Amino acid sequence: MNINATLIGQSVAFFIFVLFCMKFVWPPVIAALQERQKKIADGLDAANRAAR
Amino acid sequence: DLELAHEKAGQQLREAKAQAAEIVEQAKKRANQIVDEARDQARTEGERLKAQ
Repeated sequence: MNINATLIGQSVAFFIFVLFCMKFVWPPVIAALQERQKKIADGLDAANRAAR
Repeated sequence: DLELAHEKAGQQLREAKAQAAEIVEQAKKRANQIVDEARDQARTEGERLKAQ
């Protein structure tokens, strides 16, 4: 077969990699954005709190 | 700086307790003086046993 043989392998692989990453790879790294942003926000709040 | 600010506020706080205590202590000392001067005046006013 010239071109048509790849149609089944990629469809299964994409759906697996997205659901697998969504449950075991993506969540641990994105939490750090909520944290890093809060490290600065707590520092900015401390400046207003000390003056008050 | 926030931790150092709590210590500095702690100096103004203890100074306010001490200064307020001295203001009331001086008032009681002044009150005692007024009564003692009134007793010496009232004792001296007794010249009336001869003067009048």
